[PDB]
Amino acid sequence: KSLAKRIYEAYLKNFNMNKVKARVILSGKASNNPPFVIHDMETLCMAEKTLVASVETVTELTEFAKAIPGFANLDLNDQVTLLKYGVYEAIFAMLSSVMNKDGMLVAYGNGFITREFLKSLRKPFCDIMEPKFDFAMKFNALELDDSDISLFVAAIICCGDRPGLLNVGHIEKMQEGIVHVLRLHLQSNHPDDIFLFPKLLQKMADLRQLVTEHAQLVQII
Amino acid sequence: GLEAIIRKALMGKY
Repeated sequence: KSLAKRIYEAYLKNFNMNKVKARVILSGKASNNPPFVIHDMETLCMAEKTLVASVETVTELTEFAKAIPGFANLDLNDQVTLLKYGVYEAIFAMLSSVMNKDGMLVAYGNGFITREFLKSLRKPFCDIMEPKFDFAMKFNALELDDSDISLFVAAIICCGDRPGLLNVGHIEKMQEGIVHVLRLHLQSNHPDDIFLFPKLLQKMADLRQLVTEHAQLVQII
Repeated sequence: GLEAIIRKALMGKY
């Protein structure tokens, strides 16, 4: 017990952007200063110019991981191993929180690049983000809140089948606790979707495949 | 290659 709370606290504490704040910005409600819309080459050039005048995303997941109960007690090389293979899956998982059917938030919510502008670029740049919009559209259909996402990301990182782990015994017992807590939290937070946990298991495998497809498309640069 | 980035963030509080 008290594991879902401490994992949810580490998530709210270590992640600057969450689904609550993202949906508030995307709503265009409690602010008369909406994010800057990147929807063409000119607006993209405007945004790119101010950026020159992600390590933060990976650092946020690292601090969140070592704040998961038991993760700091692991061997240092296992903590590196668990983070090295699971960071991209967690990034793409939480990336759904800032995405809608028409675009995504960028730069801590200060910008919004439209989905159509991304798929209008020439090959192979228009193929980088569209697979993530496809995952996010079906992942957001599950209607997970930040309490669910915190436990979902924790199960992505703490898995004892990562290549090269040493203390595989403790990592599998730690995953057993996270998964058991995720299963019980899912039916308590989303009771009318009783197969939500099997659905999430398939999404974790989709993320592994989406990350593998991301590395291939990245190397063609 | 990001093992460098994550190992630095692991040793951030010190």
